[PDB]
Amino acid sequence: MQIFVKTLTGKTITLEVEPSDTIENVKAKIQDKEGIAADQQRLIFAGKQLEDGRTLSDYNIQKESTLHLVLRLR
Ligand SMILES: [Zn+2]
Ligand SMILES: [Zn+2]
Ligand SMILES: [Zn+2]
Repeated sequence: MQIFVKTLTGKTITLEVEPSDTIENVKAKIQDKEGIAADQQRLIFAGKQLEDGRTLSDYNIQKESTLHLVLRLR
């Protein structure tokens, strides 16, 4: 499926993922796309904070869903 990731700079990233791809897998893809370390990434979907070890389907994230990227710089 295809999902979108909106960032703090206003950009919209398009990613190709499988239903069971983990949040950590998605962060790795975002790191390649935007050059933002995966360990500093925090994703949100429908007001839910997404956990690294869970999958997209675990959060009912479907085709064309929009996720938000926020950061943790410590
Ligand atoms: Zn596969
Ligand atoms: Zn994958
Ligand atoms: Zn939103």
